[PDB]
Amino acid sequence: LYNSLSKSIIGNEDIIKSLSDAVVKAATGMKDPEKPIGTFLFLGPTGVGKTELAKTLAIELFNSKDNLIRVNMSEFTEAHSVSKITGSPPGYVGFSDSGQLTEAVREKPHSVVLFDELEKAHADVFKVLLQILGDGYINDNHRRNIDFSNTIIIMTSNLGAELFKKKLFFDADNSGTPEYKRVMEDVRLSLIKKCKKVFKPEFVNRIDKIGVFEPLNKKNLHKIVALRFKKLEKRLEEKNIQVSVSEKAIDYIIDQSYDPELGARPTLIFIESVIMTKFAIMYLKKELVDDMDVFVDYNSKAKNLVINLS
Amino acid sequence: TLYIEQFGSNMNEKVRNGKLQGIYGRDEEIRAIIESLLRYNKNSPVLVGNPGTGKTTIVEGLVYRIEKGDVPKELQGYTVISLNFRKFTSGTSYRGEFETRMKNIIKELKNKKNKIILFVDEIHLLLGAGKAEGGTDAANLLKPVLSKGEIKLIGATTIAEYRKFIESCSAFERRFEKILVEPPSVDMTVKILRSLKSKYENFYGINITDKALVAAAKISDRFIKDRYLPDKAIDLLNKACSFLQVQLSGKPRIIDVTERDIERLSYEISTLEKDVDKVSKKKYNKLIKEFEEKKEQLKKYYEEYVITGERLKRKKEIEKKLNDLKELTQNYVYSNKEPPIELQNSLKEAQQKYLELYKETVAYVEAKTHNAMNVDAVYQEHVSYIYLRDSGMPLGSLSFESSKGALKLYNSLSKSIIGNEDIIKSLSDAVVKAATGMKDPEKPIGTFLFLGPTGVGKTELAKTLAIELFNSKDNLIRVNMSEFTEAHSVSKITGSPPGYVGFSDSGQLTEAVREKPHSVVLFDELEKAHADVFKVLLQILGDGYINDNHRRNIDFSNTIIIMTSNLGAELFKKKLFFDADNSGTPEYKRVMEDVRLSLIKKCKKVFKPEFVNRIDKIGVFEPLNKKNLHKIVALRFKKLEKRLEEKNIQVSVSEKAIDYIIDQSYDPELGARPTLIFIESVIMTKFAIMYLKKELVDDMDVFVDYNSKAKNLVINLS
Amino acid sequence: TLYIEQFGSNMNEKVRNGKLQGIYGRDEEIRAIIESLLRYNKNSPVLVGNPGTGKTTIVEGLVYRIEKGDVPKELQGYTVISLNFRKFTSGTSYRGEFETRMKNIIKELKNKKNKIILFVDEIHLLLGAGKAEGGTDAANLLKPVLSKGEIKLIGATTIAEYRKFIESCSAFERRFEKILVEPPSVDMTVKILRSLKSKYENFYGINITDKALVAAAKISDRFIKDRYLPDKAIDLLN
Amino acid sequence: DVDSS
Ligand SMILES: Nc1ncnc2c1ncn2[C@@H]1O[C@H](COP(=O)(O)OP(=O)(O)OP(O)(O)=S)[C@@H](O)[C@H]1O
Ligand SMILES: Nc1ncnc2c1ncn2[C@@H]1O[C@H](COP(=O)(O)OP(=O)(O)OP(O)(O)=S)[C@@H](O)[C@H]1O
Ligand SMILES: Nc1ncnc2c1ncn2[C@@H]1O[C@H](COP(=O)(O)OP(=O)(O)OP(O)(O)=S)[C@@H](O)[C@H]1O
Ligand SMILES: Nc1ncnc2c1ncn2[C@@H]1O[C@H](COP(=O)(O)OP(=O)(O)OP(O)(O)=S)[C@@H](O)[C@H]1O
Repeated sequence: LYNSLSKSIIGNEDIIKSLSDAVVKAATGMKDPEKPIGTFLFLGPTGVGKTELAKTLAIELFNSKDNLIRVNMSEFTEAHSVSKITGSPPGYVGFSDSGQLTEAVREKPHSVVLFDELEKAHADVFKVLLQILGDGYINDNHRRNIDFSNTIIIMTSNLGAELFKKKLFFDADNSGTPEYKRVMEDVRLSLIKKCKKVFKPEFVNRIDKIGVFEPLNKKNLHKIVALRFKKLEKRLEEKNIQVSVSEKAIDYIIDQSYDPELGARPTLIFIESVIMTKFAIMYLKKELVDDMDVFVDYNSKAKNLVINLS
Repeated sequence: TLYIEQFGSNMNEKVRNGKLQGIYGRDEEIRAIIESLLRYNKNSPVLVGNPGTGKTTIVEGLVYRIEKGDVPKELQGYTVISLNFRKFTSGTSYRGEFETRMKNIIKELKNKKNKIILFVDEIHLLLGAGKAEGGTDAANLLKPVLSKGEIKLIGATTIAEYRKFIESCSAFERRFEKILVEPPSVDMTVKILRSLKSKYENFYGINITDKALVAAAKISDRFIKDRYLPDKAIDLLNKACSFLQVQLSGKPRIIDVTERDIERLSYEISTLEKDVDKVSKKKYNKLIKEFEEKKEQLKKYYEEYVITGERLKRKKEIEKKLNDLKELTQNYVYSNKEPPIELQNSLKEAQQKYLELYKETVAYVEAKTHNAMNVDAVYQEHVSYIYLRDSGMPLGSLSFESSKGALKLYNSLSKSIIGNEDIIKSLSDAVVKAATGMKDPEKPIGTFLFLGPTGVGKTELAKTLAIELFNSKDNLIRVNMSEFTEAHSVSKITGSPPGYVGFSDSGQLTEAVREKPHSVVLFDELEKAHADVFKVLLQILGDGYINDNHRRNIDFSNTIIIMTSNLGAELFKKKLFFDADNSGTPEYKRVMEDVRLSLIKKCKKVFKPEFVNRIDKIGVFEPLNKKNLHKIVALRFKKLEKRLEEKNIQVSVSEKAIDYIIDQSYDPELGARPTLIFIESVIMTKFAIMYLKKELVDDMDVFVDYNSKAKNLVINLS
Repeated sequence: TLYIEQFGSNMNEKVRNGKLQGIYGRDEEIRAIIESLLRYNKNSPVLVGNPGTGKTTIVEGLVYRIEKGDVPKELQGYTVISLNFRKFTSGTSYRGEFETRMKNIIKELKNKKNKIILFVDEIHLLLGAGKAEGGTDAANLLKPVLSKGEIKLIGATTIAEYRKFIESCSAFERRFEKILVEPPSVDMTVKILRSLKSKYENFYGINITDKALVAAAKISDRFIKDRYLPDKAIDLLN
Repeated sequence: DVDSS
């Protein structure tokens, strides 16, 4: 797992060293009997890969995208949104199913449970979540016991990002030295102290490992763009259009649209809105055979060019 | 012979007759049943799974392995019988009769010499059967004897039926073993469709390209969420093969539509001409021109039916002769020679002639998109046609003219929308991602944000878009974001959670998207909305997977997300933008880009920074110049004719008369509204009062022209 | 002569009698049913759509095309039966009568020598029929058959009834095929109303000016939002 | 200036 995740995502190897090691307890079977395997709480700036760690666990631990249970925490901002989890109590509408979450966990008892945007919720959903992280013992409408054992629980939230020591570590950290790295420990401790004041300090007791994502470096983001072009034939596999890209053209994509505060979502849009759209408008007019060898290359004359072969 | 054999049906005989021939391998699922049947205690598995995943096809596949002998010999020779309730419950009329029906069934199943393993279709129906006023349930009779091992049983229920009906009687559960039928994991479903090709090629007679087989998997599975995988992937080929039989045994679809329409338009000529000459002269002369030109389109259509008819038969001629002489001439390869002269003379043309006829078809499919005439081959364009029809895109826009209208979008948008040309290229390119099929899955197309001062036409780009991309006003799913000032109004989006009023309906925004998955969604004013509403949409911009009251996934793929919002009313300068916009300078280019960089910074404060990166293109509309507003006023008079079609009063205006309308009410601080107030409250009045008093006959053309002397407008009436 | 004619009313006799005479059919709509009426497995389209938007009109337009012959040569001669839920409740004397009532129907549906095709008015219903204390779910009696093509069937319900009842089962839903009926996009409704003059002129003795027809549509379009469109333009003319 | 011309 530690080699598979590093090929799939270019994240912090510290979080992966903790995440993959918790999975080792599942295969050995030496683990907490009534506590879930590897509770986590991911933090960092927007745009960095807090969810796709939890998304590739559906791809590697289970090889099934539907086995991920993406619970969108953002729809729980109303205080009475507790009743989607445990279901409606008896005498009301919707008592037949156990709930929107608990019927899903009973259907697939081995899943990475994903809580995207944990911050964007009322404090009442936090109250039920204390049961799930401490025990498997959440109860249903009919008081069916559930086992959240054998289920990794990964929640992510956006807190920080104003506390996260802005431009000093975004704009100036284009290289990772021990001089820059001493800041991250000082920010990580203030993130945990911020987690006490909003996330009700007993949550920190259940969470096994509070990972914190660093913002993407230019050397870090250079590998991520190479992964997107490897995924770019996956939408073109039905069309059989191979798209290889030289490294210097990848450097032109980064240097034109690097935004370290935004987690390099502008780099991903710059692919989808410029080089993908030119791949898209060239397919409309009759310049693309269904089999075309495509090699993007930067000619060092302030112009990208797309080399085509049949 | 046996007493249960007339009840239901014998599944084993249908495998012998070939009705149930063949199954694809789900061998880990199949062997789990055989081991449960060989257990000491209960011998009753239940196939729990999703409704579409082929739970019965395991058992339909299990009987094929019994009679052909692919079982261990301890299970060799058993016969399998189904039990429908149409035959099972017919004897429940008299009071002590159904128990005698149950008694003889147990007496045959307990026999070891009678080698029968029983199958029922849905066990949750069997619980409520035979409940007479003096009699027990059929399930409660089976409970003491299903614990005993001699009664072999196989059954299948769906998960929602198993949690509601079996779990209500927990003692009935423990007699049964779960074996989870799983969804078939799309990369395996491609191998399922390739296994089934020869069965469809015999029933339909239609060649199926492997291009369509992958398109029957990836387009069916990832784009539709209910009706789990093989009930989607097999279904489109079930519709692809049915679609081409009607175009072969009958006429092709274009000729079928046009022949019906010309018979109807000729009926309308009989309606208008008999009436008195009036306002209907204009529509009658419109329909006569429509009647002839559509009739002349037939003459090239029949030509296309004959030419592709010649292309189809000429390909069919070589498939009869040389395709069979290629294959059957495989005999005596060893020594009586397989490669001498004349054996290859015909093999040489089999690559030349057949592939040239192949490329004439493929070029004809990309030209005539979904309605290719005389084509025996299924294609991706046929599979997408069925997907686009059942998903609900309206019949005359943007996909039925595939890969041809996406180029013409930017030209068409300008007439509807003159100004602000840079943003319109991004709206055009987003559809270019849609029309080609090249886009990110689970990412919504075109998450645009439209900032600007009032009246620069921010929602106009969106009102005209549904008229342009879809030719339907109803596809513009507008939601009034200005309604969401309250924090507690969030539940209008996703709906009320269970245990509250209105759970039976879903969210008011999301219930329309299930009805119209191909739609251009609005959000009218994110400027005036509470921050908790932004928490919920945050989901819709990064993923399409917003959830409902019932946690049904919603497809916000193929949904353009236009979000107009203001973030102005200060910060867009009263003297460096509004008043100075007429003087065309490159000094525009350090002031517009300057004020834009604060607006994205403003989105970090009022909105969240998670909106700053997920929004694709933050367009900022330029305040209106004279030259653009000269044509925006000219548009209104084009729209004024549409309001006057019922009265047949054509309206026209000179360009000098437009300028006086501009010079009286030009305020860039508003822009384009007080000009229309000057049109609709001043010029429109004498279009109105000259009708009440009889200065306007119903057939009068009007040409407004500025006098440029007497200083007053003149109204030219003919 | 059919047993099913006793309970389901026969749509095919109305076009021969002239109860319906000429239908402004929706050409791209009706042929989707014919393509669903030939199928290896499903053979059961349903007309999901709106309360006032012509659901019966498509199937009355289908029988007008079958009885005259415009359909492909496979589907020629097929009989269409509109079921009457007033006549399904006539059974169930004490117990087991409805199973005699059900088995006699399905046996004629299995015969290809019988040309019969069911048309349910609303599959909103069929879930409550035959459910007594010992009842066994009339809709679930159809479940072992509908996977195979033994029953040709047409349905027509609204979207709200499709969501509140048909999706509640989730296994009864998968056999049916949604064929989305759309509101007819005003320009066609003028072509609808002009095809409806000759019946309305003779029924009233009253001439209808064509200027009133576009006035009957356009006033009905925007100025009344609910009660979807073909209910409005037909009634405000009528 | 109403002109019928
Ligand atoms: N360390 C990383 N390794 C690999 N891909 C990454 C990494 N960081 C970011 N990405 C990519 O950037 C995007 C990150 O998506 P996510 O940030 O996980 O979505 P998200 O976590 O909900 O974002 P936020 O922070 O909550 S707004 C995806 O396209 C990833 O592939
Ligand atoms: N592996 C497969 N091989 C062949 N046909 C399959 C396979 N999986 C599914 N099908 C087809 O898809 C349908 C699956 O049937 P089922 O899911 O069993 O529905 P069912 O038979 O009505 O039982 P229910 O409705 O699920 S309780 C049938 O029409 C099969 O022909
Ligand atoms: N570029 C344009 N093309 C066509 N019509 C336009 C344009 N700009 C403005 N208009 C017209 O001016 C009005 C613009 O309406 P809108 O501004 O879109 O309403 P709105 O977008 O909610 O306005 P704001 O900016 O939010 S206060 C309509 O009457 C349009 O016809
Ligand atoms: N295209 C058309 N051609 C002829 N008549 C039509 C057409 N559209 C609508 N009508 C008439 O308008 C009425 C509309 O019928 P429907 O909308 O099908 O209502 P219904 O038949 O009661 O089914 P519901 O209530 O919508 S589930 C019919 O009685 C038709 O006579």
